Amino acid sequence: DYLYFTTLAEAQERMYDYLAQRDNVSAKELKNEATQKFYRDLAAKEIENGGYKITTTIDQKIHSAMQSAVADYGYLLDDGTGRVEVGNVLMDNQTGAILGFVGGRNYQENQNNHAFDTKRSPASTTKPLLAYGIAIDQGLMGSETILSNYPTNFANGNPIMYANSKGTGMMTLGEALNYSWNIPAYWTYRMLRENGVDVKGYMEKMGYEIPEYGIESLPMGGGIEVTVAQHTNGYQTLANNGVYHQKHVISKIEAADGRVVYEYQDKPVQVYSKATATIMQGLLREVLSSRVTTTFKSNLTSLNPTLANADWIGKTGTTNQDENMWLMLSTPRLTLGGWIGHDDNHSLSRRAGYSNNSNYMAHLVNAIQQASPSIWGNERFALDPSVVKSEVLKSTGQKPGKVSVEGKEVEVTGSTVTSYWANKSGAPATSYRFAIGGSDADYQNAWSSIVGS
Amino acid sequence: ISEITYSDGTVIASI
Ligand code: NI
Repeated sequence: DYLYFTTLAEAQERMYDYLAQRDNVSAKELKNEATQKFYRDLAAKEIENGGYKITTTIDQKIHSAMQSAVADYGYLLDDGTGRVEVGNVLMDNQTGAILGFVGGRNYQENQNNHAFDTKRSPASTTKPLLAYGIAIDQGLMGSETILSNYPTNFANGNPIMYANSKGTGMMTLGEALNYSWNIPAYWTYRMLRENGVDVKGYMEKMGYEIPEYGIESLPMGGGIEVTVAQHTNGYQTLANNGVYHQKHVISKIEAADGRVVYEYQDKPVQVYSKATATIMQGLLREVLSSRVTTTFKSNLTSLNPTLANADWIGKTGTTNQDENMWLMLSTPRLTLGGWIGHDDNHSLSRRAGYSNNSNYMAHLVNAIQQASPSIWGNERFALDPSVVKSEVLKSTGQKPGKVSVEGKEVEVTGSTVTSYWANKSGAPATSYRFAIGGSDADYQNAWSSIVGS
Repeated sequence: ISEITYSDGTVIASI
């Protein structure tokens, strides 16, 4: 199966690294294609002959339970468009250890590994990581910050669409994420660009390879393609209070004569502040609980109510032509990534992610739990004490204050709310451009509504 | 013989 080859390839990747140090301390010659093959062949020959013990991270009961789950419940993914393919990776949030995965529907009839090898746009699941998480991490927004969802166009003059909608008006970050509106995301990444935020640095620190960052639809998955295993690692990062642990299936390689030629060490990396990550956790909780973009929490409740009450957070994604659906799920302890789609890129049905993948993955979650009862955990996500609380106007997402609205000072007041920030001073006082994004025409409309106090 | 094991030492495959 996938298991043998996934496991063997990373083990022989580790041997490669080991040897290029042992059998040579090799130069920048390591960028030579002939040295690359040579050490690959040597790494392969090493494992075949050296009588090595290769300890993987794979939990036997859980992985086997996952293989049974796709065998028994994979059919729930099929919607008339074919035998819908699938990839899932289950990851320990505190270590980056991969405990089990689904490579696809049936190895014998399709050998493509959809957990580890196949690469596809993360679509809207890019958003928490590339746009909102970074903007929060930079003190550029908090939990109740307002963004524009007013009609706007890409630089090439085509409208930013969401299904058949050209947009609406102002909305909170919560609303923007629960619905996965696109315009707010566009404006957020555009602000990071304009302010010279090293988004590349953040993404690369989590192991993401993206060839061109100068792309407007980047936060929506444009110009990105990723493996499920890698994309799961990004969500692990948010789940584990902002601390990245590199994904892996090999924990140790011992030679026949006892010695350790490779062993996992924990190298945590604080990619987002704990304030940021914890604030995002609370946003992603409501993404699932709101049920706007996924029936997951309902599906799971009907199967296992007690497990439905574990503290589930996550995000959905769907590519433009419904060719890819994603659902990423975390409890404090584990993250489970899910992708469905077709190898030839045919469109899925419009409810394929909303319903089918959601229902399928609720079944997968339950199978995992029957295989290892305590494993999802009863821990809850919680705000880090480093989080700054600002009482802000609901209408502006900023503190109450005076503003000039076409001449005339307005004392802006109304119903307030506690907004959570990841900077030092929290929310600013309200200014005329209170939201992320918006044209002068948008703001005339928005302030008119507000001024109807 | 080289062995690949689950986390609990149970052999997945011999090479
Ligand atoms: Ni087809």
